[PDB]
Amino acid sequence: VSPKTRTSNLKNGLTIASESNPLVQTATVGVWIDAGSRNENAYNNGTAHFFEHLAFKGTDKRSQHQLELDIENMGGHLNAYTSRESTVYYAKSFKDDVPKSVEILADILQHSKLAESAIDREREVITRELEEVNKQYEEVVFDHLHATAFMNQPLGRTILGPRENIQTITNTELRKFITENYTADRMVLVGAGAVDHDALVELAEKYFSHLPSSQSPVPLGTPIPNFVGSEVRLRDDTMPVAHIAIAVEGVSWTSEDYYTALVAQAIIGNYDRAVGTSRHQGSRLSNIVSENNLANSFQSFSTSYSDTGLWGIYLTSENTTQIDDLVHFTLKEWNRLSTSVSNLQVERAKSQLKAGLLLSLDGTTYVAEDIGRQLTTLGRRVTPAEVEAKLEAVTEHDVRAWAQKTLYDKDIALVGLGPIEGLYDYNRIRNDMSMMRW
Amino acid sequence: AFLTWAAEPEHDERKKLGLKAIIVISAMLGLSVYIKKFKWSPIKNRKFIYNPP
Repeated sequence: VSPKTRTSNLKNGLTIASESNPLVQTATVGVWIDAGSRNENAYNNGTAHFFEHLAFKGTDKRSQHQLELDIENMGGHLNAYTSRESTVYYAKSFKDDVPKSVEILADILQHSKLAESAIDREREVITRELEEVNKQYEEVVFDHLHATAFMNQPLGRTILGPRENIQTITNTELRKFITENYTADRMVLVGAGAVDHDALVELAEKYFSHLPSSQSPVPLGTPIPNFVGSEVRLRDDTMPVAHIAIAVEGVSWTSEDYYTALVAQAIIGNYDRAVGTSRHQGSRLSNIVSENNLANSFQSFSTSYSDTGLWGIYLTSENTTQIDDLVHFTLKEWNRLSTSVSNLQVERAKSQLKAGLLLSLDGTTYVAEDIGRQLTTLGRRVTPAEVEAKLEAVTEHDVRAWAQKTLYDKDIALVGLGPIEGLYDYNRIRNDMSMMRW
Repeated sequence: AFLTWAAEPEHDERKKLGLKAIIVISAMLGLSVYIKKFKWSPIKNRKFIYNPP
């Protein structure tokens, strides 16, 4: 039984949430923001990502060089990432270096220079990032998957944004973005590891007290996405490995089917030929794939957003003449979530998840990420007891009912990259989303 | 008229069955056009973006 997550508020509406661990000597503190690329329009798409670069380019007090020195002197590091709905800025340090790190974070968020000289310098760095993500095949596949599934909608935009916007982002629009979105009621200061809650709340009162509140304070994790069945093919015969993602519209964070979708995802599970245990996994798809050498790997996912999600699978394969078999058998395993799953598969997957959801949290950064994600998507940290109860309530009837409305005979979003000549047209893939025998 | 009947005594039945056939086959022709167009629309609607390597 893990220590309780303590939670306090400030007057502006900033949440402070902490989980102490007197067994470790380091602490991760940071700011989880309920804002990301989704909050941009088509004209300033890329702003959120751009700001993340400029946040470390110098403040009203410390210059870029001074900033570097300050963090180096603390001894730990700083890290940041921007997604579609969430921005994070955190600092891993020693126990007694926590007040320094909170001070640095408050400074880069509230009092960043955004000087025209630095904007112009980063404009080239970010331009180069456009031509180097091309190598990260999984990211390419998932960015195209969002682009097609949420065609011409805010969730369909990339985080980097288009080349055109990168050349036209001004300090004005940067300042406007962070003034509108980085408000206290959308921010959570999170501490995990060697932190005292009462100390963290004092530091928050010292550094984050002059944060603007938004005009209309909605609860944390408050959002209409219209999924498009569609495909993107990025054929490249020179690549040896095909990368394929297939997804349907999934579930949001607060869906009533949230846990049912996770259990269904665990029944299919993951596979990797490089891991020794993977040939012995219980998953039917895993057995088909390993026995027939159909793939190098597959990973089931159930990605959630505030008002929608994507549920599906990501496959990698060198077997270019049996891509048809791989996709065929994958979708036939999905069909069985509607037609055949019983207490056998469901209880097994629940057993695996009950542990998995706790296992994931194995260091201070993981714990801080968990607190921050849950507070910014649900508005609370869900205790392991509540999670154990919600998982226990998932029955085989629930999985079958969920699959029959979410998977069975539904439109998919499909992305293929690489030697995908063997991937059949949309209709033949989508026809595998039902069984004529049932 | 009588000799025409003698040459083709199925005449009346044949034409009534023909009417039934015409109606069914026309309906099936219309539906086969809808179904073909439905299945073909992903091919017909396909778009490309080429970036020369």
